[PDB]
Amino acid sequence: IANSIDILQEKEGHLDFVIIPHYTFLDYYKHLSYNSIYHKSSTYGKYIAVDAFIKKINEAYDKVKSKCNDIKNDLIATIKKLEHPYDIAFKKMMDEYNTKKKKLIKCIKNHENDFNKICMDMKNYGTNLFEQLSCYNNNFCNTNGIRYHYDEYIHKLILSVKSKNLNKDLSDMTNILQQSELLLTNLNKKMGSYIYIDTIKFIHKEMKHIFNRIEYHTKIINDKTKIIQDKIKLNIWRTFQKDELLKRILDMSNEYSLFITSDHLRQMLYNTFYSKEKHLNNIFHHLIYVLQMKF
Amino acid sequence: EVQLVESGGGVVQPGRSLRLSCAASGFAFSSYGMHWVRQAPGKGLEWVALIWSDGSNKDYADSVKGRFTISRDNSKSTLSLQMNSLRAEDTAVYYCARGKEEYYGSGGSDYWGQGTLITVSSSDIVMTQSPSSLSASVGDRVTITCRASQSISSYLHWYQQKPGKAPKLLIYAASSLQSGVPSRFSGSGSGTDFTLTISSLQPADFATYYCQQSYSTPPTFGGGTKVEI
Repeated sequence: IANSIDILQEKEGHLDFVIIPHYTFLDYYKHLSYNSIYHKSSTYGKYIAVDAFIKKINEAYDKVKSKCNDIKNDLIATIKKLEHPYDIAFKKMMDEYNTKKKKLIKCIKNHENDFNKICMDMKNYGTNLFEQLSCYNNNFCNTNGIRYHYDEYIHKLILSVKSKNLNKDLSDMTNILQQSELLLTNLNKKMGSYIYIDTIKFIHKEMKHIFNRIEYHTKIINDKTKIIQDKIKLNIWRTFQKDELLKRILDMSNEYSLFITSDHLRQMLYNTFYSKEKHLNNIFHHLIYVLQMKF
Repeated sequence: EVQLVESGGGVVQPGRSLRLSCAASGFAFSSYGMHWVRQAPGKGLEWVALIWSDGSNKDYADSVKGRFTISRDNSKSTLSLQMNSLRAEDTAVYYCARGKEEYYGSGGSDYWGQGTLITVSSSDIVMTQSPSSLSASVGDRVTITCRASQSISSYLHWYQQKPGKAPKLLIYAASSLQSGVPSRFSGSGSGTDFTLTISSLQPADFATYYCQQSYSTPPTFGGGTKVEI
């Protein structure tokens, strides 16, 4: 359902949506599909078919995505008229935006039933893999699936986030939005109404949202970083009862899938944020050009 | 400072219901798993139920299954136990204790509440504590033994239940001294056999003493070791 859909324009000519509870739902079974095959070395040979099934699923889900493409291209088209209002009083094509934006969310909820069929196929596949899990005695279950899988598929993702300063990344994006406001203040003052002073206001505000979506996803990134790093130490280098092992691997597939969601989206949002920052620079220069001319 | 004040206890006609609650103060409640452990009259420590820090997972003792229900409200910092279908076996002092380890409440119990009394008006690992009763004089090196029915690797913790007061943790990993516990107390062991060593018994009469495994699902306790001076 809506309120949980993210818009992404990493490129100038690119726009894609993402249903956050779907990417997390799919990522969750992506983990316990792997955790349930690396548990005992007798079963690693299944990765080829597991990778193969995730590909089949990611294709069926994106066939459903490509149905709304027609409405997508309308909005990509609407934006470009606002981006560079070259060849065009303003709220005329500006309102055409909000309605085509909302016609596409309406389009997704149309196939919301079609997305669930692809989702449960990931759960049904994930389940029949994790249920077949067995130990030699059920009293001493080995944390070898958990150990390998984290070190390989997850550890890298954690390491990268530790290296960067996701708080200076935010603190820098803010300085960009604040100086744009100060200069757009000086420009709307110096000349008054002009269609491009309204495109600067549009993008500036549009970028203010992408920042708030970034500020929020890095907060989940910060929390799931300490938790996954803390929790992991208690689920490896030991043996559990089988009913406790299955429990601990689900708690993991949860921390993972929620961390992976907020990391994957934060990158595309940073991508979109700085993609809109470029457009905002072109306009800014064109205005400075227009202004000095009058003098 | 920490505090787990419990409430909700009293006399109950057999077969009815009663709700028990716990008031958490002094720590990040949201990060800790909680446990309810009872002590029937004169008998030892029987674990009732546990819940994870996020309240997602929660497990019970075999006897109370289908009757009791644990829950927590992280905002108010509240833990509760809804006891239904009360049998005469549920007569006990009910302790609300905090798990040592975050999220899972594994590896023992940091702090304990005083406990609230319930009076009804009518597989799992087995710990075998060696000396049931023991009478020494001041200064004696004292030793108690705990035998586990299954190899539990260093997941052994020792507790000190003074006369009519909430248990207190002394050793967490098989040999790990809790800060504030004097030098004297020491533990050792692995797999199946573990032992606690009170060198130089000090005058604080140490009352009864219980061990606890935390490797498998129901964290089993041994019977006690009453220590007289």
